[PDB]
Amino acid sequence: DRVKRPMNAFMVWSRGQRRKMAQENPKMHNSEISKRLGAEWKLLSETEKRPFIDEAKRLRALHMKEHPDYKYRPRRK
Amino acid sequence: GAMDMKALQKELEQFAKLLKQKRITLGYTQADVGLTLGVLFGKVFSQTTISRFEALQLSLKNMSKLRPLLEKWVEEADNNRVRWSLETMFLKSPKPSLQQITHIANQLGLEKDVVRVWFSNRRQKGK
DNA sequence: GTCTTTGTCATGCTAATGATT
DNA sequence: AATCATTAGCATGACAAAGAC
Repeated sequence: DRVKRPMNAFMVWSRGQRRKMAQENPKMHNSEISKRLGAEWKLLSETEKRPFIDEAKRLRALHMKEHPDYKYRPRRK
Repeated sequence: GAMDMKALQKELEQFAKLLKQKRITLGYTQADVGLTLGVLFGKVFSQTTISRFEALQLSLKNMSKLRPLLEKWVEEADNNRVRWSLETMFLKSPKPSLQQITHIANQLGLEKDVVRVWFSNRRQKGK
């Protein structure tokens, strides 16, 4: 029921890559997958990132259509 | 007056909502908008002031000043330690001598301007 | 609920600038 | 050329995925 934030480029990409890295290394903690995905994403070229950048753009636009009155309201400590 | 106020307020609540919808359907971050104002007028704005414009948390005077630049954006898109030292001088001399100011600037590797401004900001902090 | 990452947006504090002297 | 109010950004932190713990 609560509206989540839309998924930025890295996080879109990181979904499919997380699944493959879990398959390749089935003991690896999600914490460690994350460090490795960070390192891999920093290395990707601008051309390699573009499909993921456009998917995040597309999901932000849809987020607005789905949730016209949405405001990001983070909880302060 | 009050009539000019209500009208200007409704105008901006309305433009800010257009600005947000347009930057989203065009795939721009707040950051991108600030940076791209910089490219098209040579005048960068930070992600922060774009967050505050869209949430109506800037002053109505501030919104009015920035709204033209942003309307042009919409158009084109469619086609410590140093502080410690300064505190201790403030305590001894709240309004400092011009000579004292220069001394502490070269002493801490700052220019005068920063130093004199620091003291003014600190004076205003008494409430 | 916590490890973990990048990117995006929100906010608290204060440096910097504008307005008016 | 010098105060006081106001504008503005830097640093920071939340939160989106995943699921083992």
